[PDB]
This record gives sequence, C-alpha cells and structure tokens, in this order.
Amino acid sequence: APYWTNTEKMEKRLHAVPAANTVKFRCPAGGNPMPTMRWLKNGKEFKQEHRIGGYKVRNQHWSLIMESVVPSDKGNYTCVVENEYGSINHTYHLDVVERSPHRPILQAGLPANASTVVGGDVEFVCKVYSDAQPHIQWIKHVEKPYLKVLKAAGVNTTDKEIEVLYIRNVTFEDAGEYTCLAGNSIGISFHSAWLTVL
Amino acid sequence: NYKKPKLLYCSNGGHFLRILPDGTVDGTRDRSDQHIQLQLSAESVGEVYIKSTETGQYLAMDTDGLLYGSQTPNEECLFLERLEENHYNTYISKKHAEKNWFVGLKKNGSCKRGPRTHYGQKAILFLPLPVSSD
Repeated sequence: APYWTNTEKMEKRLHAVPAANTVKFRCPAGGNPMPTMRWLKNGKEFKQEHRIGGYKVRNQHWSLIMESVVPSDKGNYTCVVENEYGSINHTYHLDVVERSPHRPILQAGLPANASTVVGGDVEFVCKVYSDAQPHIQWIKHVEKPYLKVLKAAGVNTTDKEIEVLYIRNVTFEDAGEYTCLAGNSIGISFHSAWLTVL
Repeated sequence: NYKKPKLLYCSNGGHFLRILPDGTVDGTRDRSDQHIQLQLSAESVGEVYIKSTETGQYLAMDTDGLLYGSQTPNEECLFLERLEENHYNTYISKKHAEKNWFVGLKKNGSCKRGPRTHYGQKAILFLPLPVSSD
C-alpha cells in the first residue's frame, strides 16, 4: 500500500530554468513493497533516446535529474510510483527559457524617411524588441556640437506615446536627422531617419 | 520580452512574484491568482518599475526590507534588471547601490529581507515568463 513520504519540494511543481542548466525532480515516497517506478512526459513512455545525452536514474532514492536542458524537452513530467497494491504519482511542468543578453534588437528599416507639404505632416515608427526591458528615446542633430532629445520613456507616457513622432504643421524647423536610442545594460544602437522636406 | 505583462518566477522554491491589495508582497504558485501579472517599464537604462496590472501598485521597499507595494511612483520602487550569465535575472534596490539588498524568495513563499540576502542567494534569481503555458 504505497505512499508518498516527505513533501520535500513537490510544492515546486514548476521549474523554469534557462537553457543548458540542470534540474532535479525528486519523488521519494514508499510502501510495501518497493514500487516499480517509470515516468511520464505528457503521455505513455519516454524511455531514453528521445533526448540526446540520455537519461540517468536512481532506483535507489528513486527520482530524476537531467541536465544541460533545451526547449524541446519542455512539458509535464510525471512521477508514477506503484506496487500491486495501488500506485501514486506526481507531475512536474518544465519551462525552458532563452534569453539573448544582447541589447535591444531593432528592425531593419526603421524608422523610414518621409515627406509632406507644410501644414500637413507624417510619422516615423519604432518597434520594441525585446528582452532586457529597454529604455527608449529619439534625437536630432540641430544646434551649431550635439543632438537634442525627444522626451523619455517611463516618463509616465506608456504603450501609446511610443515614438511614433508627431510633427504638427511640419515646418522646416524640423529639417534634419532623427535617430533611435533604446538601451539596456548591454549597450545600445539603431538606425536613423532624415526628413526629405519640400 | 517587451510586449506583454509577464510573470516573475524565482527558482528557489519556484514562487511567482505577486502583490496583494493590502500592499504586501510574497509569492505563491497557483498561476490563476490575479496579482502576478506584471508589466514593466523603464525610466532609464538600468532600471525598471514593476506594477501588478490589475490593482495598480508598484514595488517599493524603503530601507525597511519589508517588500511593500506603493501607490506612488516614488523613490522606493526602482530596482535593477540584472541578467547574469546564468541567464536568470535579478533585481536590487534603488535605495542604495550600498549593500546588495536584493529581491528574494525564501524557500517557503515568504521572502524577506535585504539585510540577510547577499551571501548568495538562490533566493534571488528570477525568470520572466509568459501568461500562458506558451
């Protein structure tokens, strides 16, 4: 009559843990007799081979750990712990993440240069992407020597005013170059925009 | 990623970071609970302010240690998007650069404090995950 024995950390149902790491699922339990065990990743049997580098087990404090993780072994993983008198089991979801500790990637081709009659006016656009959460801003080279800033992010100006410039009654003031600074800890750089104006 | 509200998993016990309406902060595991949905923004390059989407409270200790949620974007809320070469992230206080106060996870779903974190911990490494079983 089998029984799971010391909820060590079965309360750790999830193990989100970055590529190549490892990760230890334990399922002690007990009951008379020794309960053959087996394991399941969302289905019927999972063996070895279906992973390169294999598996390696303990039919000694009966549990599982494996190691150098990758995204394709994602999913729910199930302890199952049985004798003739019943069976127990548990299930662990595994969530492999993949970071790119580079600095924000910018779309090829933005923002793109444009043109309209004065009193009219048109936009240039930036797309976020995407991990270390970027802090974002545009500038323009005027003044005699440096550029000068559009207006910040985190400035209490959200998902909406996101540079997406808006240029009301576009004068020739505005004439020149526009560029797109958004950084994290890694660094920062982007491509840039001139206005062809009438 | 930029896009979405995402959740903070800390590997120690696995807990997700969640801000209860009375202002206090811990984590527990059920990802149906309503307060682990966070979306982040940046006053600047280095740092981030974290807010529970549904109840609108940012995270702010004060010297305190006492991990609380503030109503105001103030000088308590601003911690560091740390990406360490082990790919987990982590977050350490504005209040200082002094002595590495960091965001934690005590193994029991009761983190606290910042005096006793540093010296490791595994209490501190967090992952941004998506809403779904994506």
